[PDB]
Amino acid sequence: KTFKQRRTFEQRVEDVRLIREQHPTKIPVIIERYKGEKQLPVLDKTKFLVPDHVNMSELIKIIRRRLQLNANQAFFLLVNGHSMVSVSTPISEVYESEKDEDGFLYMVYASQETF
Ligand SMILES: Cc1nsc(N(C)CC(N)=O)c1C#N
Ligand SMILES: [Cl-]
Repeated sequence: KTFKQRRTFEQRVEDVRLIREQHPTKIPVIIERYKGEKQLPVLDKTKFLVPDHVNMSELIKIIRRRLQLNANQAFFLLVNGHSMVSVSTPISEVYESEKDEDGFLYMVYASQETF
């Protein structure tokens, strides 16, 4: 079901290396709904190429737009399994500290803070 379950470690590593070659200014992001999630819809895709200058606050706005949320629906985004310390950090900086060993940046969203 999950991205990591669908693709071999070798396949995930090779895909990140191709994004490096073909979209060298983009961060490779996996964005998945919490397996428990009742309220929020599923995204149309899993793998996103994020411009490396956008900060986490803007990425949250981007995902809220893509999910077509309204103003009062709650949305919580985990990065690398945990809460974001700050939304002001450029994703280039978040990537260097929070990247997976495969080279993807993993995010999960839910309508509750309690995942
Ligand atoms: C480490 C690394 N990052 S990008 C890359 N490319 C372009 C593909 C490849 N497998 O040669 C490598 C390697 N090595
Ligand atoms: Cl690019």
